[PDB]
Amino acid sequence: EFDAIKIGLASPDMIRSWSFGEVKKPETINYRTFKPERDGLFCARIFGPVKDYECLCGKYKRLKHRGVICEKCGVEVTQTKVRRDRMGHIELASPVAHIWFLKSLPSRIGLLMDMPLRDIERVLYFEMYVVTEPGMTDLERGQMLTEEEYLDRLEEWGDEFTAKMGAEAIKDLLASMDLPAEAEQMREELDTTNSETKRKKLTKRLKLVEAFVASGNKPEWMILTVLPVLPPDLRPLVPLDGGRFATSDLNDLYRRVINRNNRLKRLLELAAPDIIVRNEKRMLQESVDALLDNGRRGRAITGSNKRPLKSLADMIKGKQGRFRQNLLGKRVDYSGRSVITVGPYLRLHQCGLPKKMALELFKPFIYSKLETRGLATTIKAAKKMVEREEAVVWDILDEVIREHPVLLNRAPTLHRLGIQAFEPVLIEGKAIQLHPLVCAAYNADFDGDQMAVHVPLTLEAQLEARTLMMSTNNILSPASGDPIIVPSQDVVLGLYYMTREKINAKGEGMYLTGPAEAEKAYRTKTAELHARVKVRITETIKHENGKLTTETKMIDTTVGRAMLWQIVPKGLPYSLVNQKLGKKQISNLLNEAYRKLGLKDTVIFADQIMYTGFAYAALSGVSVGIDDMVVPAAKYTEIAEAEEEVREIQEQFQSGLVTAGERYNKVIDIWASTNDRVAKAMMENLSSEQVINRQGEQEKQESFNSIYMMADSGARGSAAQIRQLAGMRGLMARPDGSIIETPITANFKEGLNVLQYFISTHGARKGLADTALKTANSGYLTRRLVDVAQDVVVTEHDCGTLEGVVMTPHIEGGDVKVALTELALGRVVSEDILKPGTDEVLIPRNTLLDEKWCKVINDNSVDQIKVRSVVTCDSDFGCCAQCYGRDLARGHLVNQGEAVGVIAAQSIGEPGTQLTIQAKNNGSVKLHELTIIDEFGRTKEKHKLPYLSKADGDAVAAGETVAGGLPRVADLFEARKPKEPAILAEHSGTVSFGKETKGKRRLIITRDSGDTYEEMIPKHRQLNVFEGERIERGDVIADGPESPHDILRLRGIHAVTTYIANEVQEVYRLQGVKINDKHIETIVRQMLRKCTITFAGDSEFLPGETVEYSQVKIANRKLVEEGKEPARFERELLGITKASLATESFISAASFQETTRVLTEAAVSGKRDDLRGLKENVIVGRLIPAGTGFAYHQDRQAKRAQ
Amino acid sequence: PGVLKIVKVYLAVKRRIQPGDKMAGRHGNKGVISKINPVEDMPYDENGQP
Amino acid sequence: RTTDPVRMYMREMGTVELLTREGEIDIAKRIEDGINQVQSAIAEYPGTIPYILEQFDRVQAEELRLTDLISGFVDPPELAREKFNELRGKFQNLQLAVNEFGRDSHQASEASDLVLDIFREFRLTPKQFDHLVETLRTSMDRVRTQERLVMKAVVKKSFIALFTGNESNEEWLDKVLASDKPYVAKVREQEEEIRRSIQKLQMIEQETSLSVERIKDISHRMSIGEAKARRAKKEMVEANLRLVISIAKKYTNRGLQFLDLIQEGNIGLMKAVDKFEYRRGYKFSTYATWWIRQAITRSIADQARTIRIPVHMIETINKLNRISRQMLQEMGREPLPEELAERMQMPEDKIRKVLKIAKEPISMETPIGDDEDSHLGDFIEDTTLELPLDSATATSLKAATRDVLAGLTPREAKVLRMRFGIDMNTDHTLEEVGKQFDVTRERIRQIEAKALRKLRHPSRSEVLRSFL
Ligand SMILES: [Mg+2]
Ligand SMILES: [Zn+2]
Ligand SMILES: [Zn+2]
Repeated sequence: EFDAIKIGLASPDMIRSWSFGEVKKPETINYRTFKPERDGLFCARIFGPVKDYECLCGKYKRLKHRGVICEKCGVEVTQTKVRRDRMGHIELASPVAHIWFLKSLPSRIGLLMDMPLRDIERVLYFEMYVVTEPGMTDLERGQMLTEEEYLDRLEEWGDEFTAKMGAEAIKDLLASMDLPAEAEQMREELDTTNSETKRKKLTKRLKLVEAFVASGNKPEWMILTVLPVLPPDLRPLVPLDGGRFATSDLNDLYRRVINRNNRLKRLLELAAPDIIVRNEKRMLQESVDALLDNGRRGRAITGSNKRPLKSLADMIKGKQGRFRQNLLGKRVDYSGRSVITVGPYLRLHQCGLPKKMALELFKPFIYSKLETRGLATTIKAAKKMVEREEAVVWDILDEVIREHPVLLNRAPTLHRLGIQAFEPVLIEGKAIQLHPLVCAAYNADFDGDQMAVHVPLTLEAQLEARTLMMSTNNILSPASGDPIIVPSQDVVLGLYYMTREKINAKGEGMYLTGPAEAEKAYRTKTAELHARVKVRITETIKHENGKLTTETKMIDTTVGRAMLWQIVPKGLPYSLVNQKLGKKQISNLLNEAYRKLGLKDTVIFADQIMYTGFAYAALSGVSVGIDDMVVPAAKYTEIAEAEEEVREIQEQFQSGLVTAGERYNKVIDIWASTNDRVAKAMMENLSSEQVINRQGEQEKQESFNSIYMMADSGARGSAAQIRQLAGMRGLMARPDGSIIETPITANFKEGLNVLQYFISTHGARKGLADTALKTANSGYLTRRLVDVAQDVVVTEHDCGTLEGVVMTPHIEGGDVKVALTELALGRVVSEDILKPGTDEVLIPRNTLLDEKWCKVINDNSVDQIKVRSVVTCDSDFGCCAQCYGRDLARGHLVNQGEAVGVIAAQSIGEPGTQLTIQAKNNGSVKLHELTIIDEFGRTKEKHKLPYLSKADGDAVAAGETVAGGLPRVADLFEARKPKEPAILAEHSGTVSFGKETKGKRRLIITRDSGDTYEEMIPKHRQLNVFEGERIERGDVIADGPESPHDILRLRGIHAVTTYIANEVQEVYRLQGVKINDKHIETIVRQMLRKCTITFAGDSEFLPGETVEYSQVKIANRKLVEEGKEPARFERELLGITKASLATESFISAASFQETTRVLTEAAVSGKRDDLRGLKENVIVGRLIPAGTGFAYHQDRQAKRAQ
Repeated sequence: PGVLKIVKVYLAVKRRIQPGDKMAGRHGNKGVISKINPVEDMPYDENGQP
Repeated sequence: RTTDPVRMYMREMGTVELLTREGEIDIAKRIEDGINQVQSAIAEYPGTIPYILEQFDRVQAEELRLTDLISGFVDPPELAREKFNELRGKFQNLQLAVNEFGRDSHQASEASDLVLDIFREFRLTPKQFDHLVETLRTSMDRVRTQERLVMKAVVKKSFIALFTGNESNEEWLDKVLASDKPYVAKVREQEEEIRRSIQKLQMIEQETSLSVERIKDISHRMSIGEAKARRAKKEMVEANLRLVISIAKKYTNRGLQFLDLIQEGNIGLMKAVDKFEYRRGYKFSTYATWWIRQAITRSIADQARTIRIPVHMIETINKLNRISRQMLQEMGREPLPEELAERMQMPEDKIRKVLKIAKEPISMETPIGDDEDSHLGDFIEDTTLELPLDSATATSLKAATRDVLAGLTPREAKVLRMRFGIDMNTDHTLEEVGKQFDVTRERIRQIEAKALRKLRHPSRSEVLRSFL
């Protein structure tokens, strides 16, 4: 129907064209008949009939008289809905300036005729005069003339000059302007001037003027003469209950405007004194400003409820505005909500739906089937049977539900696994039964959480739910690729208890033919579940090439592992089960099952793991008791010794040997070592036991305590919680952050006294308050990230570029933090990977790194590899498949046309709630910086080189010495300059000293061309350079934190990309969160969209402005093919907030935030939004250019190419 | 004003405990009932008390 | 320095000082003699006295209201007849001495002055006064248009030389014909426009044939009088703006803002200045107070409610509230609609009707709960909407009716469809169905009867039964 949305200024002719009539009087409805009166705010002639196909006077009161206007009443007989589309207008007695065009800084009326806003507003509130037509006088345009000064001017000239006052004066000043010649005045003035402030103001005003000339808008339209009036149902006046009425504040604002305009017309008729007319015009301006944007021009007008009125702007903007409350998030039909319980009998693709919800949601489908099988003759009969809850309705429901997926959602939806499609199984009760294995994806636990239920209707929606949104297809985390269906809690406890080893158990040493024999033995109460036996295991290995090699050997194991081998699918080793299985071991089982078997085997295996774990956790009888917390006998002795030593240091403070701070920092260490020793003693006592073997000897065994098993299995619990259970609670922090000297020496088993409980509450309250504020901040950060990265879609398969990013293992000292295999898993190479010390092409170009090539790259020991990145992608819009690489949630290469930016934003923002020279390796050493390389090509250690046991190439053996996370992530993503930026060397050259002028220090750099560039340096800076030394570009001048801007300016794109990537990944990795670097790279690519032109070249760009980088690529490519000289640019780094408000489309920018200035700029410049993004297509209600809707848009583009 | 008659009806409903209802102790141990188990299926002691 | 219009209006009001009472009387006499000047000016026009005295002729026969026509008499039909007949007599002297004794004769001027002096002792209705002013205003207008047209045609010094006496004479055109300047060709081409110029105004200028020289100077006295009077009333209104503010003081928080009350008080003040008489010996303050309070109260009644209530019902509501207040004070409880009826001597049913008048509507933005995110506007349902079930039922009913009508004879189906308007753009009586076929009233009536008996049979009605 439509392809774009234009925005511009509304001329009075256009406003009159929109309107169906003129509103003249402020009356709304009659107080007796409750009927619209004539020419009022609800007039039936202007806006349309109140009742469908009727009229006010009742003369034409049926459909036969459509399109016929009554002579008695003037109302066109049509539907009532036309009242939500018909507009009106008010002919203002005097022109009124637009409030947005005047106080949306910068003012576009002040900056179009070169006059300050104080002067302009002095003219609008009718305080001074301004000359329009100087004529043949000494005055010029825009001169202030005070009232008395204007009397003198009238005395000595009189009729020669016109010096008007008010909005009319602004209107005819803008009338007298000639934009072409005035822009040429800019053009000739810019070259002559030298000051930077004047030049910047001049180019701002030139940009505005050129926008006016290009858009076709006239400055005359800047000031309103005809005021449009909104349709009445958009500002309804309706009877709530029993004669009480509900209205909208727009009615009050329009009533004020109409009343004051009528008063102005009456005053003009009566030839009133000038003061009264002037005051009336002032109130007309105030009322129109309050109608358009209340609370901006002055004090907000308040209603009878002592609350400010809501204007047009206040309801097109804000969180509670139209955009974010009704156009991006909508209440929907065919929806339900209920408490969630646990269904341990369900499968991954099944969810338990109550029959009441199924009956209410699937009602039209039930009607359809009842009519098609003829049980109900018509819809009324079908409704009667459905309401009566007849027997056959349930069979019809179980036939409609049979293969119809349903979408389950939980609030908040932090990532895309928060909405999933399931096949419904109909159940009694009122609670939704959820499969346990998906709870971790929902962050859902059954203490009262509720979930929402959505029924897709069209065939395309059902196919999308079954193919993309099924829980079976969603088993890998899109953030990292790790499985998300890993078992937890009861399953892990059961599998751990089943896979444990007990010494001298019943049936030890028996020989078993296989897993079935072991099951038979345990069911017959012959061999205990933890009895060591020898079992004949048949085992199939599925090699990387597809070889299926079967083998059969006798393995020493337990009965439990033999049974668990029954559910393990063929193709996996027995070494994956022949060990005690904690959370990590089961996660590895699922990971390897997915890697070597696929998805179907993995989902069946996950289900069977869940059932086996539940069954054996039930049969185990794990119970927590009061004798399970074994408090060590060494705790009391350690407390006594700590008290004695604290008293010793207490009688040593009076000796003056120590200070108060030293006493504090020594008592803290005394107690913080007593705590560690008590914890270690408790762990040693709790994790071991002494048993009697078959021979009769006393042998040490790992303990079977309930709390120890809970902690060691990884089900739920950790060492710190045990230490607070049976050891010492420890030192605590005061509400200011200080640590109380006397710790809590009692645990929860023996209880605390009053003071200890008070101190504990001091920290509990902080934890809760910080959780709440953390949730708020993480939500805001995720929203900003989505709004910056919403336009990144994989649009091509290959951009045909040669650039890439190098990657090496991450080293932060003498140990590896993360290997190259983890970094490069799933990234397409950029250049051929040569064998170390050889010209052999081990890995060719344009290959995707799976686990097979990861094993290859680990075995052949290569350190640095070049791979493609999203930041280096050359795609004009979005990215290409090869530069992104592997889709983490699918395991294969990224498909064409999926939103990778939204995935990146969700992956980065989801873990926000969780966010708070000795030599050891043999090898050689080298200088780069300092590196220590092992025997192979891997560089094991990396250390900085300050301004020396061994020289370069000297072999070194072991032991030979040479000698607020979330605020940080937000700070990095908004590119905030640090408090004390570290100065960098702008140009390569020799340092030379200048003159220490008053205030601060100066330096100079001498370039290779003889240029002397002056550098401003604060006095407190600890300079790290010496005169006579040639420093390189980007070298550190003063030590300190580095802003991303100067890294981008003086080092490059790759440098800033790496800087942001690892300085966000350090925050994530410190907390234990795994996020792939492609997401941060995508955000960085969106953060580097802008460039400033420096050389005009043969392009039309004027140097000194910001433009999008893709536009410059297109222009430069065209100019190169034409042969004319290209354009030269500088690439700029913008924060995730500025970049979003600087998008080409104004609808997305308006929907994000800062609506007033976005709309003002768009209207003044006359922009066109081509609807080429996710958010604009969501707002307008058409298919998004991503996923299933990608190809469709492509065809439209093809239809727009021809 | 405007109303001629008001009739007020009190309805008493006996709500039984069912899956989905929230049950709790006095130590922060909340929960949602997942199943109403038959008596013969639940654990019992030596004297036979389930 | 300030952004509040109220304080700015206060500043511009404070610049005008409060003049003394002697100054107030001086302004009053300034308006009085300005009115006398404009009154005597419009007298010097040969149609004013006829119109005044044909109005007198109409009112003497009591065809028009006597009180409305005459505002009063100044003392420097008991007495009005005397003055009207005296004006009759000096008009008889005048329109006889106007031409018989010559226009330029000093006796004619003296008789005109006598008539002026006699009429001066009259104060008349403002409506007819305005009529008299604009009657001469239109004449001035078209003669100005003629001279501006001849200016546009010719573009001078010679015209100004004969602008004293020959600006409206044939002699000017004759002498223009006598000119032989190099540009007499262009004014010759403009002579055709002149022939469309000086004929146009020459049917009105002879209506007041003396005033040809004198239209311009009578308009000169017109401008003098109007400017003088408007200056005087401007000064008085600007002086008493402070009284306007003091009066508007006690009407705040009544649904209308302060500045609107001030402006309505300004309207009242201008009305009071228009009809103020200092010869009462009475201060302005009281008369101004009455008029300003009237304007403020009327505007509050007319513009302080979303659903407008007329002034009289507003007074009824105010009296309702006041008497409820008195009865609550007297008897300690809130008055009931029974007891409140007898003290106001107005029926109980109308007391209730006034009580059930809708109050000020509640905004759709009001916070429903303690939270600021829930508003009244989200809890209001669209009741005019049609349910999708009803639309499906309507479509099914149309289909079933079509299927049933398919089981009848073509003529019978046609008569049923035409007399109940199905699948057509209108409904029809049996006359139209009779005319469309070759068939009469009773025939069509009984074909419809036969159709309804056919469809009342149970065999072809089970489907339609489910639609009820
Ligand atoms: Mg919960
Ligand atoms: Zn009508
Ligand atoms: Zn690419």
